[PDB]
Amino acid sequence: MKDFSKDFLFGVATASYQVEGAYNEDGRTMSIWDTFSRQDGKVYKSHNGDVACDHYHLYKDDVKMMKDLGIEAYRFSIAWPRIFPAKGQYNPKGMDFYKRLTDELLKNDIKPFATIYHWDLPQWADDLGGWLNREIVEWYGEYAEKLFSELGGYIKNWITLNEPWCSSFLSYFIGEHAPGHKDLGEALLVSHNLLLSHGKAVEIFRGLNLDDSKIGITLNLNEVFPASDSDDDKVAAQIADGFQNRWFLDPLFKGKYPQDMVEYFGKYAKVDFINDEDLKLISQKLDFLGVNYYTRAVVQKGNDGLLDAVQIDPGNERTEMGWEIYPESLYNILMRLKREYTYDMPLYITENGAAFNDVVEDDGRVHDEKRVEFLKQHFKEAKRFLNDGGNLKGYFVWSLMDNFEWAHGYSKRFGIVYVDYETEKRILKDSALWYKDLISTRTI
Ligand code: NA
Ligand code: NA
Ligand code: NA
Repeated sequence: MKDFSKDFLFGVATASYQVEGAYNEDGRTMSIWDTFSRQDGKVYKSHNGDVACDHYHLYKDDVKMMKDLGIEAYRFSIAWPRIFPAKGQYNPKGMDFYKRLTDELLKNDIKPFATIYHWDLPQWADDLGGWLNREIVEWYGEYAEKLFSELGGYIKNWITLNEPWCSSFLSYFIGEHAPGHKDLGEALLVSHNLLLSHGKAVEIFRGLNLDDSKIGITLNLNEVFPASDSDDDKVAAQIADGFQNRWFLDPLFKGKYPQDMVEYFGKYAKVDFINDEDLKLISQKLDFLGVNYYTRAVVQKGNDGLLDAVQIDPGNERTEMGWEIYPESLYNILMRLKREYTYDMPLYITENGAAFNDVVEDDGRVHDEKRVEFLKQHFKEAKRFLNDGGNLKGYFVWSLMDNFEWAHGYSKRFGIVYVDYETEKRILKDSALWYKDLISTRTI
């Protein structure tokens, strides 16, 4: 038979600011990431996404490249600053790009999966307070409603937000991502307004009753292991798990923030944004959950400070991000969702992949055998989850191509296709050739 059914979706994923370029063309105005990458010290070597992979101009070649690999589904994001470059000011020229992109996908038998928000908030919205201003729920709803109405005939699979943990905690508490604040109370409120905005889009979507169309959200999830069996490390792992995973899983799928984290965060910041009406909107039923999985964490108790767990190096192989290669946690997280949160609801892996030190050798090839083995190990866990009764509907490799990796700039390469940025040439890596064979044979 087939390890992966004919209906299982083998996909690849990108995001608008990471690949498109054309940052000032056809009416697009700045996003928070255009602004952030221009602030000294925020992004590696002051890299930015002015040009990136030039996918805005090269999309037809890129779709042909996906067709020739046999890609069945393509996850991309839609740039809010192209669609509403000013508050309340719709830009048809921006919408026209996503129509010609998705028309090209459909004509090449590739199913579009569209992420509505993948971090490129319009600068005009941030200047009005951004995700800290509860009015953003209405601005985001207007934006999502316009996408559903204009693109509903092109796109049948919608993702409201990508990785709200990054847009809240990494952007407003840790400060690594745009807009780069460092205040726990802000990050908590932002996390709530993100989830409420997701809820507004789901409410709008259900009211439109679009035929054969599905909506979900994408979360980056990990698995947290205590470094030892001590009570100290058990509490440390519980906090780390609540910080990364349960803070978003619980309001979405239980209609309640995790009470141990509410009490823990409440010692350090306000948690008064919580109320019944908002949690009802936040927890509306979804059609699927998208899982972004990369690695686990092994943690031991720190200094009893705020979120200060010591990161333990268990001595195993890692990527160029420093992330442990630990494929069993993909299976463990999918099973955890099946047993604790999503039950029989469809799951997609909406990102999994790895950054390695890729070089084009004298033969013109990129022999990225570490990425081949990485993807092989993780697709084997996906197969094991399926064979154990898990409802996995597809798997999107991060990424189709090397691109702008946020605060790391272009210094981390995640593609199965190599991009020579000087010429914008695409070179299939050995991982792409391996993936092409997996899709064709459906055997691993
Ligand atoms: Na860009
Ligand atoms: Na810059
Ligand atoms: Na749901």
